[PDB]
Formats: sequence, C-alpha cells, structure tokens
Amino acid sequence: CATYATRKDKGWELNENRCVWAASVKPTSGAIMTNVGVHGKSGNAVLMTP
Amino acid sequence: GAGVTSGFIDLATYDNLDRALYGGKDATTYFIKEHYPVGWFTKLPTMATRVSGNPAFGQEFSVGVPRSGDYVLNAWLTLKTPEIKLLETNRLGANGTVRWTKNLMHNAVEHASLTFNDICAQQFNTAYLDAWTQFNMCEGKRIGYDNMIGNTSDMTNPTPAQGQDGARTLPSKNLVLPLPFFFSRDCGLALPTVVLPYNEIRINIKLRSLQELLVFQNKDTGNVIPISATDIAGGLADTVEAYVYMTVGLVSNVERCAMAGTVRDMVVEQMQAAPTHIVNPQNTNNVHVDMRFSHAVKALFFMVQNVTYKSVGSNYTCVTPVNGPGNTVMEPAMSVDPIKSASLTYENTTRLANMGVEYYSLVQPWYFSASIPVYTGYHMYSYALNVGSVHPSGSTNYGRLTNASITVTMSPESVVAAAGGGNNNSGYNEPQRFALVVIAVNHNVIRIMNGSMGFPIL
Amino acid sequence: CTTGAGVTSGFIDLATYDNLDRALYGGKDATTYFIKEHYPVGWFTKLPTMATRVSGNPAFGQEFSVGVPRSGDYVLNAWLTLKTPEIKLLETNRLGANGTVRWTKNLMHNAVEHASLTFNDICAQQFNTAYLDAWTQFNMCEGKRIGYDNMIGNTSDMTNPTPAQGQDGARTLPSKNLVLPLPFFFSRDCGLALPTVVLPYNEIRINIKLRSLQELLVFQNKDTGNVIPISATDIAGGLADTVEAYVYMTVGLVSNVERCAMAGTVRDMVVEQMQAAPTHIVNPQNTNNVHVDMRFSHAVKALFFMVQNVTYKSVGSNYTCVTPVNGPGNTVMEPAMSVDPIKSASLTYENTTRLANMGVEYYSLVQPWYFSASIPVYTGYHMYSYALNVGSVHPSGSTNYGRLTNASITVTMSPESVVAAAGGGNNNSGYNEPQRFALVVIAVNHNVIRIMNGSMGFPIL
Amino acid sequence: VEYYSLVQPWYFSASIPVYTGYHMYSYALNVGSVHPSGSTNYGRLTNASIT
Amino acid sequence: RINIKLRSLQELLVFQNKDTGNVIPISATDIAGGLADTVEAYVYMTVGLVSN
Amino acid sequence: ATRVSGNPAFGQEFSVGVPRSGDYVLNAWLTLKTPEIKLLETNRLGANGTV
Repeated sequence: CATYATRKDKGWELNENRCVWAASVKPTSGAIMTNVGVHGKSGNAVLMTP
Repeated sequence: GAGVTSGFIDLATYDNLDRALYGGKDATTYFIKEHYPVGWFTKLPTMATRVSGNPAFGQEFSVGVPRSGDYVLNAWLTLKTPEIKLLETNRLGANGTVRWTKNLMHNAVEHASLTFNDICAQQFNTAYLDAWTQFNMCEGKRIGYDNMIGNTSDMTNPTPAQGQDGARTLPSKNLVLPLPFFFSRDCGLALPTVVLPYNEIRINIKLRSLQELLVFQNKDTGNVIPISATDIAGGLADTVEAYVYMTVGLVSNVERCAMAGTVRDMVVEQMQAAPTHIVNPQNTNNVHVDMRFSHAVKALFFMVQNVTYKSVGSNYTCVTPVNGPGNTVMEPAMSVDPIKSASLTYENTTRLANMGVEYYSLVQPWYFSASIPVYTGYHMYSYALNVGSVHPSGSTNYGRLTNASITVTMSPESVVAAAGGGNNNSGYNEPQRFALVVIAVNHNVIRIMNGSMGFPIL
Repeated sequence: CTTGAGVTSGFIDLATYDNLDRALYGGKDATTYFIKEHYPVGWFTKLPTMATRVSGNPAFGQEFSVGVPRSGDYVLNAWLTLKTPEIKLLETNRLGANGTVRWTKNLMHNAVEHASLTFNDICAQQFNTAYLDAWTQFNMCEGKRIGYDNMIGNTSDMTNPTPAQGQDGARTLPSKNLVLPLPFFFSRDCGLALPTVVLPYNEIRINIKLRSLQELLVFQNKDTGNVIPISATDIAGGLADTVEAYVYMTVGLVSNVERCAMAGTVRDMVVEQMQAAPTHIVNPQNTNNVHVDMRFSHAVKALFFMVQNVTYKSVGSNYTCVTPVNGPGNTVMEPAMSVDPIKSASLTYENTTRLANMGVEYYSLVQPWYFSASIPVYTGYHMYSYALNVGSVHPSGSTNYGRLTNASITVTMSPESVVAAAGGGNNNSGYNEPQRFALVVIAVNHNVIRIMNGSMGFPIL
Repeated sequence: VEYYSLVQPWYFSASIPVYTGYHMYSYALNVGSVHPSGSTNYGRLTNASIT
Repeated sequence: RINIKLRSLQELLVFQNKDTGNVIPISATDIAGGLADTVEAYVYMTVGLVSN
Repeated sequence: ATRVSGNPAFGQEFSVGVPRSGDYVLNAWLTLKTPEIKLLETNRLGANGTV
C-alpha cells in the first residue's frame, strides 16, 4: 500500500536518475607536441581531433 | 537568470507512472517529423462550360462541367447586383424605404441541383444553406462569409427617398456564393472526369424573382408591400449577369494511366427536405408532422419560418424586423423563436421526450458541431458524433424504419403574435403566418466503373 | 470575364521538375490526394437520458446527489439544467431609491462549487468555480463562445442592473432556464467513456453543492457604488430556497460483437484530475511579495494562479484589483482603473529558481499563445504549462510532483493593487471601500484508473 | 470546533473539558490507556499541517 | 545569430492635424522629455532538454 | 538569449546569439518597453495637432 507521501525517498532523485542527461562542452581540437626537439632545434605538433 | 542547467530535476523525476506513460525503445518522440512523399499535381481555376441559355432573374439555367480535367474539386457562383434608386412616385410616398433583404445570398437561388446526365444526384436550397452556414462555419472566415454574400451592413440599410435626408443609393457590387457539394466537402472526394468520359455533369441553378428580393418598408407603420418597376429608377432588369467557376486539378501521366480502367467506390452525403407545413397557433398549440426519408440519415434541422411577406427572407423569428434610428433595420423587443418544445416519435415510441427548445438550440450544437448559431431558431439534432465529419459515424437508416413523426409545442409569444393588434413599429402590427420546415442530412454510396456511374442500391 | 487560360495552362507547371521536386513529391509508395481511404467503424447509437435523483429534492444553498443510470454501455456527456427564479425589486428596500439589483457575473460557474464525481464511496474527481473559469477561459473553442456566454448567463440581460419599481427602470430579471456542462474525464474525449456495463458493483454518483441565493445577487448602490447583502424583504416574492434542477447524461449502446468481448479483461485508462492549493489572504499594504508552497501528487500538466477580489461575497469571478461599479444607461461598466493585481511571478524548486522574476504579461499572453487553444479576454488568468498542448488528451511533457520536494511560487504585487487596497476613492471609483485580495492556485495532473472484476480502483494511489 | 471539543472526548477519553478551548484529536481508541492502540508515526510521514 | 534592426522613433509617431487632416514628421521639441534613442528590450527563446 | 553585439536602440541593428547547452530550440520572441509620450503646447501644429 505504498504511496507518495510515506516513501523513504525524496532528496535522492538526482542520485537515482543521474544518467538521464549530461552536459555538453565546447568542441576543442587536441594539439599536442610530439617531440620537444633535440637541443632546441626540431619539433612538430599533431592535431588529434581537427 | 536561470540557465539550462537549472532544470534536470524534471528528468530526474521518473517513477512507475512515468515508465508507463513515457519512455520505451518503441516510444515515439517529438522534435522529429517523419516526412513522406505525396503525389505530384497542380490546380487552377476555370469557368464552367455554358451549354444552356443565359442567367436571368426568376428563371432556371443549367451549366455543364468542363471536361479535359483530371479532377474537379470546387464550385462557386458569382453574380453582380443591380443598381437601386428610390423615387418620390412610390406608393408609400415619403414614408417609404427600400432595402435588400437580410442574407441576400442563400436567397435569389432555389432548388440548386447537381445532375449526372439528367439523373438527379443531390439538391439544396435556402433552408439547408442557412442551417449549414449557421452550424458549421469556421471562425475567422465568418466575417469573410458575411461579406461575400451580402450582409455588409450596406445593402440591408434602409434608404429613404430623394427628398429625404438619406439620398444614398445601393451600390452595385459582385457577390460570390460557394456551392456545397460532395466533391467540395473533402479534398479526397473529387469527380474523376478522366475516368468518366461518357457521363456529362450539369448544375441546375434557379434564380428568384426581383419582387421578393427587395424589401419595401414603411418607416411609420412597419408594413411591407410588393415593389413595382415604377417605384425604382431605371426599372427592374429581368436579365442578370452571373457566372460559375470551378477549380480543376491535373495529375501526373505516370499514375493517371495506372489508375485508368479500375473500379472505385465513394461515400457522399445528400440533403432531403420535407414539404413546408403551415402551422396555425390560434387553433391549437401542438403540431405533428410525418417524416418520410429513405437512406441512413445523419442529422435533422427543423425551424419555424415567418412567411407573412415574401419580400423578407431568412426570418425564423415570430416577429418581422422593422426600421430604427439611423436608417438601420432592427428587431423589435418581443422577439423569441416560436418553437417552445419538441419531441420525436418512432411509431408510437417517444425517442426524445418533451425537451426544451434551449436544448436543441445550445446543448446539441455545443457537443456535436463545430459552431453554435448566433440567431434565433436553427434547431438541430444529430445521430452522429460529428456533423461536419465526412467519415461516417453513428446513424440510423429510415428505409428499414417505419413512419416517424415530429411533434412541436408552440409558445405563448407565438400565439399572441399570430393575431394583430401591434402598435407602430412593433413587428406584429398585422396577423402573422408561420411554416414549419424540416430538412435531413444522410449518406449514400457512389460506384464508378466502365466510364459510367450509378447507385449500387438505387 | 474573359478567361483565356484554359486547362492547358497547367501543363507547364506539371512539366517543370527538378531534384527538389523529386525529393519532395513523387515515388511509387507516395500517397496521393483526391482518394480517401475508407475503413469500417463500430455499429452504435446515442440518446439522452434522465439521471436518477436519490437525494431528496434539490434546493438553493444545499447539497444534492444524483446517481448514474445503468443499462447504457457507455456514458460520455453530462450537463445540468436549472430554472432561475424571477427577481423584482421593491421600493421598500434598504437602499431606498438609490439601489439596484443584478445577477453576478458568470451566474453559472457560480452557485456550483466543489462538484464531485464518486465511484462506490470513493471521491474520484472534484472541481469548483476557479477551475471552471480558468478552463473555459483558456481552452475555449472559438465560435461557441457566444453560445456559452448565452447559456451560462452573462447574456447582457441577466447582468444589467435594474432600478426599483418606482424608478425609471422597472424591468424584472427574466426567469429562463440555463445549462452548464460538467467537465469530467469521460466527457473530455470520446475515446474515454465510462464502462457502466463493466462496472455493476460500484455506485457511480454525482454530488453537487449549490450556493445560497444571498450571495448570488449583487445589490449595488446607485451613486457611491457600494455593495450590501440582499435580504428577503427587499425583493418581491421573497427568496425560494427550493429550486427545480435536473441532470442529463448521454448513453451509448453497442452491439454484442464487442460489448461482451471486452468484458472480463483488465483495462487501464489515463484520466486528468484536479488539485487545488489552499487559498492565502494577501494584504499589499504590508507586504510586496507573497510565497505560496505548493504540494501535489501526480504528474502535473498546468498551473493556473489568479488573485481574486473578495471584498463582497455577492460579487464573483472578480479577478481585477477594483470592483465593478454601476454606469450610465442601466448597464455595468468596468472602472477606469482596472488592472490585474499581479505585477510579477516566479517559480522556485528547492532553493533554485527555475523561472526568474518574469513579467506578468509573459504568463498572460505568451504562454497561452504557444501552449493553449485560446487566450483569455479578461484581466488575470495567469497560466504556466509543462506540456506543449494543454488541451490534448494524449500525454505530453509533464513533471511528477510525487518525487519532487517542496516547491514555491512567489508573486510580487503591483502598485495599482497597493493603492487600491486603501480606500478613499470617490463615488463609482470601485475602490471607495478598502479592498481585500486572495490568491488561488489550481493544478491539473494525470492519473491512471483501472477496471477489473466489475470494480475500479487506483493502482498507484 | 465543537466536534473536537465534545464528540472526541465523549468517545476516546475518560473526561470532557469544562473550560473553553482544549481541542483534541486522538488516533487511538483510549487516550489514557497505556497499552498501545491505533496510531501512525510521523517519522515516515512527510510533514503534515494543521489549519 | 539573430539580427534585428529597429527604426528610428520618427517613423513611429503619427502627428495628425486636428481638422485639415495633414501629417508632418515629429520633432524633438514637439514632445516633452525628448526622444530617448535607447530602449529597453530583450529576446527570449525556449529550449528543450531530452534524454541521454 | 545571450547578447553578443549592439545596444538595443531605435534606428540601429543589434545581433543576439543563440545560447548553447540546450538540445532543441523551438521558440523565439522579443520584448520591448515603449517610452512615454507627452505632447506640448509649443508644437509646430499648435492646438490643431495630435500625436
């Protein structure tokens, strides 16, 4: 005979249905240096997600 | 000041009730419209093929349906009103005004019929037009309809003689009336002219005499007398200019040949009108009228019309309208529908008891129609859930039903207005006569095969 | 006219064609117009039926109960009819010559409060005047508005003030019957109908409590525009406590092919109920904002909140900040200053404001324009909607309040209401006497009703 | 108010107050009895209100 | 982005002659308080959150 | 809506960007408060003039 008023829940709905939605961030390309160079001469970069 | 993240608690709220209502792998979602292709076609207006006579007042002319069109789905009739000028040589002298009758259209046309070859298919008239327009009018188009058919508060305004203050004349402007037909009821119902190369279709339109189309009112005693040619300037032009237009649609060659040479069945609605019954409230208060209809009836409209003068039309009130201040027409104070109560009898079996007239006036239109009338009278009763729905609903067939009767009990206002004794501009200054009119709307079936059409049940 | 176009003019329009036209139209599986698919429907009939009264004789100011008749497979329409008494003022009234009597605005939707529909002995639905006003002002199908305003009173004849017999206006208020439809879950849509043939073990009953005629009649002062209660000796013929009122319901009969087939099976139906928050008194002189805590159970759909002027019990449906006053021509006119008392409103969940302090015009116009079938034509009638279509029977977006914790609504009042609360106005100004206001909040929620073994109950409760 | 004042003490108490005020609502058949009777706990029950 | 262009207040006020029925453009000195070029205005929109 | 450029004023064009972090945008409206008009007796039209 469980009802809405007598339940032991309330205040925990976020932790229960915490997977209903998520947050989207601004897209960002991954530009990381592969090698720092030899004696400060060479070096190059690679875009992971252009 | 809130932000998108301010929510998410609505989504967090999710219980057994929400599982039952929303959610699910097969559950549909909004914000996504499933698009499906439709047929390729086009439409354009054309005239109707004149094949019989010329339009004139009081005569009947028939116009053919043009061929060489894949589909015809519309029909309207346009007519230009003549010019009316008052003269001091009128029989009423100075105390006399002329004005167009209320609802100029839905008048000047009677017994409008559609015929295959010459076999009658369906037919309508003033009573059915008025009832349909007052019961199934979509709002927003009400002002447009009340403008295109007269009722512009310009034709119905009384105009005094030249010597009086009001010397204005009635303008001559063209008015258009749509023709309610089974092909015009729905887009999916149209005449397959390409499938019907043998049959030929005619529209028979009968005008009305110009004598009863104009109201000649005495502004003092409130009396109406028939008009004559000498009263107005120029004269009564018997001949009138009128045309019929229709929208014809064309289809693609890829599917016209595929659909050519098949068999089709259509469902249409027809109109039946019982003969008018003269009612005399002086003798008694109850009037019984037998109804004889054939097919599966869907709705009934019954009214009592004041038929004292033919000049005034569409007056379903016990008292005729009279003149008022500002060169206008107004309805007198004592003005109620003559019908007080009504009932039905299915062979000595009272289907509906002595219900009040307010029930038919308001409750039935409120529940089983798209509109409620704004005028007195216009009583209806429908066996179907929706009157305007082309798709069939619950209905009863009178072919297998025995004789049925309708009983009406009149009102004390009607019986006291039947006799004269009214004062000046009281409407009932003269004895009044009333006629009960009953019309029915039903269904039928149309079969198309072998380039010809006919009723399978006849 | 001279129409040289002809049928052949459309051949160019038919011939013109491109990739866009190929994507939109065309295709072997594409449906076509001018051909309507027909499908059979059930065989049935409908007819009105008298409802059986089981509680004495109806009278004004009392409660009367009427059962639902059997022998009908479904009931899907209910309305009430009532014949108003004839009212005629007398020169011996308390107000003397300077005094008029008129019927209150919205005579129907008044004198009917807390109307309830009960199964067996369990309260299943219940509505009142505020809900009736809000629903008929928000979900009104245009075209029937004139019929409604002619059938529920406000016919420009019952509401016109009538002076005493010895004055210029000796007209008596006519005694004409009036009808009020009853909005219920089965009456909302044809698809939802009560299976009376399937429920023989429950007594379906309707309880209607009328209102005393003392507060149904407005006794207005001619000059100063004041309202005092009406007494029996003031009007001719006294006050008839008894009155003839009837309830009519429409039944539907169906064939045996399915009326017995559907029996013996568990059926689940979705219905719409009402939850009304307790009324709170507001004094704009002391406070500028008022917070109301709302507690509801099921998935709410809409929230209607209005502030009502409750200075006089005789006048009803007065959501303006200034009471109406008599005007020239024996007619009632809204005073010059008449604006909705609410200046702004906001909604708060927990301590987070889901809705900011938006303007009153938002709820007044924008929300009805987008998520309703009509826009109110009177001041007040503020709405919020969680669903795309309020009037749609099919469920739309809605948030359950059972799992939601305490929620609050904050209303910031208007300076017009603040100054109208204090009196000092001259004659016929409406706010000549001090004004008191009350806040009412109404919510609409979904629910599930299950029919099983010849009885009905709420599986969730 | 007279309901709480008189009817409830008449049925679920051993005495009726002789002074104004003192309104009672008892969930149990006998207030004075030390043996437990019908009663509901407010710990599992979301906050209620008196009007 | 949404771009909105607002006209000047000159083409919004009708200054009609009482009798001859003539219309002339409005001026700053015609009305009290001047002609505030700036205006209080915002743009709102409704967003819809769906399931993950 | 997040303003990105322009100051709302009569006779000028301003641009407002659509806010992010949502999923679907299905509505849009604009609100603006009109000024107060106070005609003066020193107008060019004189007494015979209405604004």
